[PDB]
Amino acid sequence: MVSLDCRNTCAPAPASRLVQPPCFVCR
Amino acid sequence: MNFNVGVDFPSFIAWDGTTSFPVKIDGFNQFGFTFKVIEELTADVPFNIFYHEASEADPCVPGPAIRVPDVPFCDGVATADGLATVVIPEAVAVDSFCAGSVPCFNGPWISIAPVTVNADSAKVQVTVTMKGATR
Amino acid sequence: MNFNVGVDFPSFIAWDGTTSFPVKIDGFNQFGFTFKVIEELTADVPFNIFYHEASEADPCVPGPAIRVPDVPFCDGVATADGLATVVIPEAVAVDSFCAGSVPCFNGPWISIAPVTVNADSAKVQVTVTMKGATR
Amino acid sequence: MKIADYGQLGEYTCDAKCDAEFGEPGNIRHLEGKTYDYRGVFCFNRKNLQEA
Amino acid sequence: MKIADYGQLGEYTCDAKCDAEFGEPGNIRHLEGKTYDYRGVFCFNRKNLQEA
Amino acid sequence: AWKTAYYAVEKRPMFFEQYEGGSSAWCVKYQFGAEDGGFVGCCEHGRVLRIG
Repeated sequence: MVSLDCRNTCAPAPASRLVQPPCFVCR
Repeated sequence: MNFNVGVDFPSFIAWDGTTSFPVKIDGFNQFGFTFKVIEELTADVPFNIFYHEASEADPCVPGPAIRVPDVPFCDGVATADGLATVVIPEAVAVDSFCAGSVPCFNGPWISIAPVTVNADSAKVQVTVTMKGATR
Repeated sequence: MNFNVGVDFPSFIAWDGTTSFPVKIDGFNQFGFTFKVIEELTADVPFNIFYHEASEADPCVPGPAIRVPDVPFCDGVATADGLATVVIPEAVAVDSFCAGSVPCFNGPWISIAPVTVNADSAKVQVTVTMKGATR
Repeated sequence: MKIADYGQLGEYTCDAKCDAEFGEPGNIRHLEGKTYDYRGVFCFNRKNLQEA
Repeated sequence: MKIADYGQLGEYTCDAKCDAEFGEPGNIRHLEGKTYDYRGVFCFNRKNLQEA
Repeated sequence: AWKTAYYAVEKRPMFFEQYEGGSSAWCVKYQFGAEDGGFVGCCEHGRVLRIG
């Protein structure tokens, strides 16, 4: 039994998860 | 300013993906492993931890491998067979690393090797680091 | 007690004996090399130290190799051509290790490889140790 | 020090029973930084500097 | 205590007469509540806890 | 119009006690708990909106 500790990643996001904004509300 | 960290915290290879290497921890008083993944995994890969003892033929050569025993903490329960194991999960990204260490010392030599040698095992690397020295 | 040093001082493989691996020093603020032998040498083996920049087509991949320049110390002289280099002497026994580091950081990735790929270079192992992180 | 994560401790329990159960732990980690320096030089002539 | 409702009491009456008549009554009720409890446990090791 | 639609009640603050039943000379075990409650007041002092 051993508990592993892991970092999320060496870089915060090597490919930054740039995402589209929420679509605009209806007319 | 940069330091000569290798003077105080030396690092030794333990599993290069094809072969294991016994690591002598007698001169130091703490240590710990470090796992890195170089490719996408296909399934969970478990690891076994062993320790050796000085051989009779030479007092500076490890003997056969003896499997490390478990040591339950104040919370939780003992393993099914009471022997230490390490499991690298499926979700580990190629750009991340893990860390873990044993609670007890046992003999003056240690080693680590996968349960099964397959294409999945070749995608992992293991290294050992040392704390301050005693000599 | 055992402290699980790998959390604070991760170590990575750099030259397993048949291949060189770039190591990302960007996320940490200090580092240093560690050399170890596994079999007796026959002549001094020199090593070259590089640094890599971010790849143009993909920011998350290292670029081409660039030789590290030398910085003269406070009281000494530069090398023959101002480039950093290392040599492992003959007297090193199998049960010994050598440590050393560069004075300046330069690029975010670092690398190391022997000048020649003869049979002597395959008998050496190199790894990089990192000091406390900053993220 | 950076507090990576708090744990989950305790829960709403019936008042009729006399025991309680363990939670799960958090995660606290250690960080460091360093400092950089700015440097330069400039020169003068004493006569012009004093007679101006 | 909870006041269900007030009654309808009183009225406008001529000043020339000497008597008055009854209204109707209200309603008032009584309520109760109870308290719940939150519980848990955690563990430590004396040496590490003291020497950290 | 809260402060009349809903009420919140607390009884005692959190308390921590050491447990001798599992506390060796080389270990410790801690116990904790707290109590509280709440009860809706006037039903007429609030409305809710929903899709249809």
